[PDB]
Amino acid sequence: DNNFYSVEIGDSTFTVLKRYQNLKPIGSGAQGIVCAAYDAILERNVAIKKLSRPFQNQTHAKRAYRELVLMKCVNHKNIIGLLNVFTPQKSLEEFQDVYIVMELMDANLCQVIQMELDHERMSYLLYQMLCGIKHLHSAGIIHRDLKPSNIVVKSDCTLKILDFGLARTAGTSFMMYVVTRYYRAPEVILGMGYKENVDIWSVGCIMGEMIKGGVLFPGTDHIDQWNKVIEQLGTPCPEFMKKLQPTVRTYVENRPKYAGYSFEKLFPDVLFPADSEHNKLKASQARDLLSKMLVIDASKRISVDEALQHPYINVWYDPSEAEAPPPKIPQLDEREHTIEEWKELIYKEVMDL
Ligand SMILES: *[C@@H]1[C@@H](C(=O)NCc2cccc(C(=O)Nc3ccc(Nc4nccc(-c5cccnc5)n4)c(C)c3)c2)C(=O)CC[C@@]1(C)C(=O)OC
Repeated sequence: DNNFYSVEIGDSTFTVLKRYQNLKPIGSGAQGIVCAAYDAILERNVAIKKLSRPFQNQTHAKRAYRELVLMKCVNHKNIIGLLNVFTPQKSLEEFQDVYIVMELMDANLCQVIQMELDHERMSYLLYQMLCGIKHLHSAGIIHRDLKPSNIVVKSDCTLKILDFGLARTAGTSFMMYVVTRYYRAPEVILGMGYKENVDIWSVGCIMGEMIKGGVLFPGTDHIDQWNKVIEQLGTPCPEFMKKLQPTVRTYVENRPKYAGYSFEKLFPDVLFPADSEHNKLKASQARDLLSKMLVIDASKRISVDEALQHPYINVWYDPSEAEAPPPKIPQLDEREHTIEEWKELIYKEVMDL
């Protein structure tokens, strides 16, 4: 008879399979309704995220279709994986909602930054992130939306990536979505274009956040962000200014020039674990890697491959999380389609279950 069951949670009607019970929602209150439940069949706890109405507009279905198809066919330690997908409606007529279950994680990367950590833990967390993005870049996907709230870790400091970002499609910084400007690159904020090193900037800001305990570049508005970057890092050299668009090229030069601060005073030894030569040398190496990754000019930005071979990170090097086989997604398309086609397109995968 019935294979789905109902409960009204978080001001919303939630209906999924009976295998999961004792629904407990996330208290974060963030967009995307997800609750924690326990799956009886395989004896593991699960996180379940509901699509409210995937087809409210063209922006929704495009991102919803993207994340389902690619999460189904990439399989990596540092990227979150998909276990089951289903929707209660059995025909497309009233098919209107979709649910996604996946492996549960203990916490966000945000809260992990609050608790003091050590170099062994910090680096392994970054190592995982770089091979998470390196596995994505090899597939041809630029995240550009990396932030602590899109990153989850477990009790063993195993890190997994929650989001697939925009997959290198949209280049706008403020869309109809992300509540964070802080971790975004200088090129994206200036609309100068992006390459594969854009994401290196955001892992640099996240890494710097662990050391200090606060957001590295806190910007109240779109343009405060740029001011905060150059208040601490210094004004860029003229060669960087040439490629900028003239309308806002003018503005950067007319904006005041700041010499900037060096990473030793940006990241002092007090915030690091210290008093040891191992600690002092690990404090050096951490700051040195921050310098290579927190570069305004994209051309001197350290690559993810070189970042993995940095002494601070290479201690965890083993090819199977890093040098994985590239995931292949041949249904692939660069095009946008009808709203009715969108439901029919996603209906195929959820009903070919
Ligand atoms: C950090 C940031 C922050 O999150 N800080 C503390 C905090 C406050 C309130 C709630 C939470 C919270 O709910 N955390 C949390 C709870 C459960 C889970 N479980 C979970 N597991 C697997 C998968 C998912 C998931 C996956 C996909 C979509 N949705 C959920 N969920 C998780 C991961 C997290 C935490 C802030 O809120 C602001 C302040 C910040 C920036 C800060 O102070 O950093 C220094």
